[PDB]
Amino acid sequence: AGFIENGWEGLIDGWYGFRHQNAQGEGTAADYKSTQSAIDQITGKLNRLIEKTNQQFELIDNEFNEVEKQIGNVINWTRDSITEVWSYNAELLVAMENQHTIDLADSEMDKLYERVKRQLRENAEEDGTGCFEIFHKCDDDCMASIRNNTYDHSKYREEAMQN
Amino acid sequence: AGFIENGWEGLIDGWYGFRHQNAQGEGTAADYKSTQSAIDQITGKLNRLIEKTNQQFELIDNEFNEVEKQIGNVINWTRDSITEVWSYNAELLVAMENQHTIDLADSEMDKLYERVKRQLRENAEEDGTGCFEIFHKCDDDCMASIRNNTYDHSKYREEAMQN
Amino acid sequence: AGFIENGWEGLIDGWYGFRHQNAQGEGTAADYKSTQSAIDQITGKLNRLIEKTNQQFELIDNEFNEVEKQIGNVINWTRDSITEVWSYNAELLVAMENQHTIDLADSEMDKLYERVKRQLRENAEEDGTGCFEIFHKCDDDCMASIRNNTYDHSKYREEAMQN
Amino acid sequence: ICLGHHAVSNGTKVNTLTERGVEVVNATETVERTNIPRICSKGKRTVDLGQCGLLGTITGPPQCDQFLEFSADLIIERREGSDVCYPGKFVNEEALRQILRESGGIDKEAMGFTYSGIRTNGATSSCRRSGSSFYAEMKWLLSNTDNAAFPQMTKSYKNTRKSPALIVWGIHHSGSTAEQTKLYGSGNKLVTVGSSNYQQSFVPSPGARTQVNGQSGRIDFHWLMLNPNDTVTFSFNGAFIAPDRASFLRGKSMGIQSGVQVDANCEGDCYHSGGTIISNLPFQNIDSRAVGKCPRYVKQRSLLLATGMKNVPE
Amino acid sequence: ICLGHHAVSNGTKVNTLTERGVEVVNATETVERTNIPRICSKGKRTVDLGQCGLLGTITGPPQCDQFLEFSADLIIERREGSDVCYPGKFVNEEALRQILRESGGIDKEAMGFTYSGIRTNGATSSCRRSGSSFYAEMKWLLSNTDNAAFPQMTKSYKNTRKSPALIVWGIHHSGSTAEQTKLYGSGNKLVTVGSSNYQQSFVPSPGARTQVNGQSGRIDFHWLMLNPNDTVTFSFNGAFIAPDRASFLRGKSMGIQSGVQVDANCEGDCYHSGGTIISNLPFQNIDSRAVGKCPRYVKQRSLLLATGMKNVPE
Amino acid sequence: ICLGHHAVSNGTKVNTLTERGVEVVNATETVERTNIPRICSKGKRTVDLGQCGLLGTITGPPQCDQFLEFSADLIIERREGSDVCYPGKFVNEEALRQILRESGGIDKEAMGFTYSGIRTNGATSSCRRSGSSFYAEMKWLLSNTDNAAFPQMTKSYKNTRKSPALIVWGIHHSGSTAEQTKLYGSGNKLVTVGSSNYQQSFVPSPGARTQVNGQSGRIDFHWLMLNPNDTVTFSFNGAFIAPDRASFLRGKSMGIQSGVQVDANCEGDCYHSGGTIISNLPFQNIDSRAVGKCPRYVKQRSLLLATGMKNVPE
Ligand SMILES: *[C@@H]1O[C@H](CO)[C@@H](O)[C@H](O)[C@H]1NC(C)=O
Ligand SMILES: *[C@@H]1O[C@H](CO)[C@@H](O)[C@H](O)[C@H]1NC(C)=O
Ligand SMILES: *[C@@H]1O[C@H](CO)[C@@H](O)[C@H](O)[C@H]1NC(C)=O
Ligand SMILES: *[C@@H]1O[C@H](CO)[C@@H](O)[C@H](O)[C@H]1NC(C)=O
Ligand SMILES: *[C@@H]1O[C@H](CO)[C@@H](O)[C@H](O)[C@H]1NC(C)=O
Ligand SMILES: *[C@@H]1O[C@H](CO)[C@@H](O)[C@H](O)[C@H]1NC(C)=O
Ligand SMILES: *[C@@H]1O[C@H](CO)[C@@H](O)[C@H](O)[C@H]1NC(C)=O
Ligand SMILES: *[C@@H]1O[C@H](CO)[C@@H](O)[C@H](O)[C@H]1NC(C)=O
Ligand SMILES: *[C@@H]1O[C@H](CO)[C@@H](O)[C@H](O)[C@H]1NC(C)=O
Repeated sequence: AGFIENGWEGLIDGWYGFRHQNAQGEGTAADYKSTQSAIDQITGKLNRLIEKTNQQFELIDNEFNEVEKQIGNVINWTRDSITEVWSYNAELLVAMENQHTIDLADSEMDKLYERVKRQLRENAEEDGTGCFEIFHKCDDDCMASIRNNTYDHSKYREEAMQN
Repeated sequence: AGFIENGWEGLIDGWYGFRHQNAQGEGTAADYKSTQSAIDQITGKLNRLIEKTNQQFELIDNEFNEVEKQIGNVINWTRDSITEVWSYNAELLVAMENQHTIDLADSEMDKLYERVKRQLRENAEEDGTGCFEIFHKCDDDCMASIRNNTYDHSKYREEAMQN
Repeated sequence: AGFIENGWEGLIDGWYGFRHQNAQGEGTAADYKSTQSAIDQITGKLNRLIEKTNQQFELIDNEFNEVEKQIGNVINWTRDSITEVWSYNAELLVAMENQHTIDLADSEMDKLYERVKRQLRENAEEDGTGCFEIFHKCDDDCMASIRNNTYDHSKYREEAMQN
Repeated sequence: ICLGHHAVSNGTKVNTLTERGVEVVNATETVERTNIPRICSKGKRTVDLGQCGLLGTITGPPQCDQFLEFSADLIIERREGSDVCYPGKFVNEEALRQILRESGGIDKEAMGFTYSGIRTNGATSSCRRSGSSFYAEMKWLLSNTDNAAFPQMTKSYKNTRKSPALIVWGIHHSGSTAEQTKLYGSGNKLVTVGSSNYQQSFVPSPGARTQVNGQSGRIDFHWLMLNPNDTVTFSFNGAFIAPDRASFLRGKSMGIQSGVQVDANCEGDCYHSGGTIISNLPFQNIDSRAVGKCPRYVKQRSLLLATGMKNVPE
Repeated sequence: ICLGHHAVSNGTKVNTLTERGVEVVNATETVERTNIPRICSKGKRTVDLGQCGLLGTITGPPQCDQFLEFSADLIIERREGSDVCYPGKFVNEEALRQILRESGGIDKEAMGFTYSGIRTNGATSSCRRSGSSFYAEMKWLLSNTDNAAFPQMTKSYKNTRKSPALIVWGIHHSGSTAEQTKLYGSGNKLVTVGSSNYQQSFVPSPGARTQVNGQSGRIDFHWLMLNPNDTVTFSFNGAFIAPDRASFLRGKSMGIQSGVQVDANCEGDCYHSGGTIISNLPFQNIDSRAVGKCPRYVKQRSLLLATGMKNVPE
Repeated sequence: ICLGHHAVSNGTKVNTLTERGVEVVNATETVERTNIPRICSKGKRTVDLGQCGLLGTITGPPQCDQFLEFSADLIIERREGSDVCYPGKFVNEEALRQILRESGGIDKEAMGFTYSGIRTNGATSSCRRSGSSFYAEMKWLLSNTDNAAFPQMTKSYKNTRKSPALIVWGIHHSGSTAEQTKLYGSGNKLVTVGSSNYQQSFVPSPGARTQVNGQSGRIDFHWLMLNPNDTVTFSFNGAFIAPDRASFLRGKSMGIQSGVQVDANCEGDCYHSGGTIISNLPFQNIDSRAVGKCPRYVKQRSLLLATGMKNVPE
């Protein structure tokens, strides 16, 4: 979400996808692998955080008949301290988890971009805004091979080289 | 701060900058965008950490007339436990925040380098130490267009291609 | 550990290494710099975590002659709360440290790959699976210069260019 | 061929380490705020004490007649409950309450105390049953016919079980010294209770108290835990509320204080005065004094956890 | 055209998760160590008790004459303060102290106790005012002329307000049994204090104590909180320090113990014995027993937070 | 030329923030579970109390005769230890125990109490030495020949040191009122103990207790800390166990309760009932009540920290 200016509101099929523009027509699709990886890591994070303890805490005060004022002030003091500790831990926990989540999704997008650049070796160029200036006429079946990770880099090499 | 051997002590205008060397002369400048992003993220981190609670804690001991020894030992025990907890939380907090800060600045530098490589597509080379072996004579106005992100990659293409 | 399909079980000399295949024969070696950096960061992490406090806690209960039931329930309540706090802190600590460790090793591998690509500028190609399609016949001494970071990119340029 | 990511029109703002208000695609809540205004006790043996006080189940006022040998996994205290019929007060109230909350119920056992030369059926108007009665588990020890010398007696009870016993006696403080002489006789009275872990320490204190339940006298209840094979002893010479039966703990239970209804349709392990906290979230913002297996209480009302990528609209 | 980052000659070493001593460009402090050796009370109603003890404000020794109905948001205790003029001691000292620290002041109210056949102006040399006086809020109850029978009296007071009242009475233990008979008469004395939540329990104990303030006798002060519309009662027959006026809490306040001066030029919400901690940092290393709205105390003297990039000099 | 990383056949599964069970190359343990079933006291002055109780070292029963002036850095309590020879009980037991555990030993000092007209060598059968003896640090105060009036005496002791003193006296409760008159005489007895911080409050309570050690009587021990230059005083008229010598704290020490042997070959700063926790790990799962310089107790049995790269086999 850096050099890509903005997201695609029309991409309702997945988190990441391909939007091509060739001589045949327009088309958008979703990359199942990267999206499933991201939602698997975030899902596992949720399953790691949606935890309630099995430790039982008994009633130490008394709402109907107040305990002695000294031990009551000690109990209130300790409970307030623990409350501060868990408030801090919850705040820092949520903040850190959100940071690692956003940076994780950015890392997945950048890795998808890197592997798509790995498929097209010298048969296409990079524009700088997340697109691949493809140097030869790539049919819809050719771009379908790019999405399926089956693009032969050598069978279209010289045609895309002299341009 | 990896393949770049060292920083520039003369760069007093910003955190990141450009140091060019062409046929006209020498020159250094600062990139306002990346620096402002880094200091905005670190500044927001400070504003998130420079927090003092609104929870009030009352006096539970007595410095002039010591309380009973048993409840006093319980109070000292609890206070020492909470002190250990906050010491650990402060240590780990500062360590993690420093780690994410350093890696954040490194990420900003690497992103600036990546986008500068995105501007110069085949009109320049990479040396490996954070410089761009530019393949054509780039005037001071041309490098000023590189810093302003207005370099036309195609109007200098063939001249920098056959070299 | 991304686009590299799997690790090398035969690499017992280090964490990262080179496996070449030229006209002379086969060979594997270890990169001392990246491995030593990774084990230095992880080692420092261990030395930062293998810490036992110097704070002494006295006996507050009594196993042979049980204290009064009220103050005993307060002590058990506080001790259970602190136990919950340290269990949470230990869990989250180990999880975060493992995450940063794995991502750290991945970052070291990717940085080694990036610098090896920085040595070979246009004298070799990238296949996409962590190898360098080298465009000229690179002798075992030439690959030894690649591992030693002494490969002259220009003395083999035109030979590897026209291929 | 271009690459990109998805986005939405209206995202969810979350907080990170660097910025506060980063808009992402999806986010879930981590702090629980929804409360069920009932006591979810599905699958738990529940005893609603109601008008009966928790301590009364050991002494047995009329309102506790149906709680003398209760058994439960969850004990609910009500604010309209009372421990006493005759105006009195327990010593170490909250200690005995905390003991009884996690007891799993109580099992009474006849202690076997016989008396000679002393009438043993002392009643009062505030302990109403068929007429004027007293605590179902206690014996108000008085004198033979009226003003007379109280024979200095001593009675012992050996705990013949494997679990500790709950011994509760009473010290009567009448409305005046002349009424103390009317019920027990003139002279300084004393009540001695002895064992291996106990050493006390009782003598009445007659005087005028404020009329509670229409009575000026008071009764001070006391208790101890008698270890197995250990014997408790009482050397008294007047003003004694003797124990008829001793209590034995059944097992384990949970004690809560609430004012909401009981509901066996929902299940929950986190209780407070306002109801039950049924949630999987690790944090809650309902009640800091919640008991049981609860989410850890935090002061924040909401803490949105990002479950999706950052939202960058066009 | 080359790319690079800035650097400095002398950086600041910080600690990270992987290494300890990483030199960066800029770094700020997170652990507070600077302390203001004064009590910053700018904009707060402050009462410096000085030589007056906190509990004395309820009984009223001479040094507390100007603190009988104080009102403050911040209460400061001094080590030279004393709760008593006649040598005595409070029961549940720290409980009543903690109650009075967050009371926002006290409001006295005449309880309306009249006596018949008993002289009520008992004084002592240690409670000096114009001559020999006593506690301004108490009445040393004695006998008519000298050795005589103390009429067993009972006096009640109904809390006719909406907030709980503070009831404080006294039990006098004279220097000898013969002095107890000289002040109240022979025979066993007793003091009964009753309400709905109270049930006690008083009889003197004459004897020789060490001469404190030149006196061998002692006075044991006791207190209770009388709920609204509830009545307190006293059935006594000698050795009684009766309460003249009851106390009512005004609101909320903060109680601290310090030995430094008061300063209305600075403002702070974190106090300790050595002064005020005015800081925005989340942690402090001054005093672990600091009270108020304080940074959380940590054992580390300093924890440098990196505010800049790693410093890589040439 | 290809690039890659190392791998192993069988890795170690660890837990991360995103997934649970990620197999890596190497991993170390952070939660300690190995326990040494001994008390590692290498280089520490250690006193094994054994059959002597910690409090007995102040009163001096026979089993504590060799612990009257002990000195140690580590104090070990045993479950077979007893504080008393004559059946008795301390008031504020655990407070005095916690005081003595960190005292570094005790130093006795003759208080200098002389008596006139009262015999002072009261013994019992349960305190066996050469014949019938008593507490080595106490004096059972009785009457001259037999039934007689106990002269109401008062004795004072000024703390002539720079550290607070430990004053321990006793109140005897005989097996009957007639035995109390046999040992001290008829009439109401009283024991007054006074200082600057103390104000109490003692009178016996005769009665029949359960035969412990073959005895029906009890002895209630009491204590206070006498500040430097401050005087303690006792005004008693019978039933008094007077202190012969006072105690002074030596310095600092550690008090533990254990049932395992002492071992001077190993060294450790973390102790529990089952032995010593010698570990560098930050966490442990042996005992939550471990004392000393211990790893912080956690509920998890194991928490594997990844020390290597993720293992991706072929
Ligand atoms: C503790 O806090 C509660 C409010 O949650 C309050 O009702 C109670 O009075 C406090 N305890 C004391 C001893 O004041
Ligand atoms: C608690 O620690 C303080 C020192 O901060 C000390 O003065 C006090 O005596 C300790 N409490 C007890 C009961 O010893
Ligand atoms: C506290 O827990 C221990 C078990 O670790 C138990 O033996 C003890 O009885 C508990 N305290 C009370 C007051 O029940
Ligand atoms: C968004 O998060 C909520 C949280 O419970 C979840 O129920 C929902 O399915 C999520 N939706 C998407 C599209 O991820
Ligand atoms: C209790 O006493 C009985 C008979 O005196 C004996 O058989 C039994 O073993 C004793 N149990 C214990 C635990 O002491
Ligand atoms: C360095 O950090 C301190 C911390 O308060 C700040 O005051 C100062 O302005 C910072 N300087 C720079 C150049 O960032
Ligand atoms: C207190 O008593 C008065 C008169 O007896 C009555 O009017 C008032 O409602 C009572 N208030 C409460 C809270 O009971
Ligand atoms: C693996 O970790 C353990 C942990 O103590 C260490 O002893 C061992 O040397 C490590 N081995 C390697 C190959 O890193
Ligand atoms: C204690 O008293 C002695 C003599 O009365 C005196 O010399 C000494 O200074 C006093 N010490 C203290 C601390 O009061």
